[PDB]
Amino acid sequence: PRDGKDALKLLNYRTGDFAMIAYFVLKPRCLQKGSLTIQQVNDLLDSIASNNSAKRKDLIKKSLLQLITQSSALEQKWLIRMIIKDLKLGVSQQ
DNA sequence: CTAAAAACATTCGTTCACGTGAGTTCCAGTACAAGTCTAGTC
Repeated sequence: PRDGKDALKLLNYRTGDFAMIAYFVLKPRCLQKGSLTIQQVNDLLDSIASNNSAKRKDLIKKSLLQLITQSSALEQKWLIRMIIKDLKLGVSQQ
């Protein structure tokens, strides 16, 4: 719902990072075991980037839908963090 | 020549000064993670 609690939590995240909110929202609404390998995720991200550079959003939506439906809550959280490019783990690049 | 007094020798308990080993805990240093780096218009 547009006015539902989940929508308000997702949109109003004080622009507790967005990844945690998405994980909490999707925890009772997604599967428990995914089936997407690293190669498939890389291919989907490559398609998303190539389509963004080509100014096409329908296929981006399709790829995101596939990722959402073929992933669990933790996988979705990590994918969101990767897309935002803010993967924090306590260990630096070095 | 003998007795009294002074001096010396050894032992014992106590206190003080230092040195040295061992066990426990605190702390100052060092390593690392993360954020920031100018401000605006179109």
